[PDB]
Amino acid sequence: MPYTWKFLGISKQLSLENGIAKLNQLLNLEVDLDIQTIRVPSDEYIRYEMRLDYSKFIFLGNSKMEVPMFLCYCGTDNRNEVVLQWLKAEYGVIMWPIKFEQKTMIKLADASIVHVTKENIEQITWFSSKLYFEPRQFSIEIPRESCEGLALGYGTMHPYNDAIVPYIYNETGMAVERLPLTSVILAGHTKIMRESIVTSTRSLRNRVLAVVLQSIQFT
Repeated sequence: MPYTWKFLGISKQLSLENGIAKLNQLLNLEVDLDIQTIRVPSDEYIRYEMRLDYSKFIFLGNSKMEVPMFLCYCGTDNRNEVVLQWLKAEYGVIMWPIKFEQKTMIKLADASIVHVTKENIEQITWFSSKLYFEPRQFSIEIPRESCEGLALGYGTMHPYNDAIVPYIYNETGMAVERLPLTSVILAGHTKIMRESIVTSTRSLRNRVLAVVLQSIQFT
């Protein structure tokens, strides 16, 4: 699974359109910038995407929220740090690494598979689900099919939190909420850890970005 994403909170909402030419002349490249207003049914976000020349930056902003924006990136390129420092210098923002608490990791898991269609209908792309724990180590795995049945047995928009985790407690006596979760793995799709997210394709779901931005809010 090729793409490891890191996350930085940003102290101010940035309009990258305004600063981009400076970044181009600094890197000697013509950076590709894409700007999209997105809606995540439940609010509305501004999403920037930035491709250099496998190095990629994604930004999610919301004017209504106290922490208005964060960015994430993937790739191991030398120039990632150039972009970060450039951001700090050009905009005087304060940027900090984001770490996901356990409850957040479960939400990110839900956000990775759940989505809503045009006619406002819940859909879920199910994958085999592995939870790792480190008290020395062990893991529990639920194949795709039982996930799917367990979920349709329930009402959803939070299948891991409303179906899978309770089914685990109710059928095995293991309380996921009481154990030291280290990662959630959705086979062929995504790996959610405390300090990063790994993906199989070169992007993160919009709902996942939304959940990140909401998790870094101060109270």
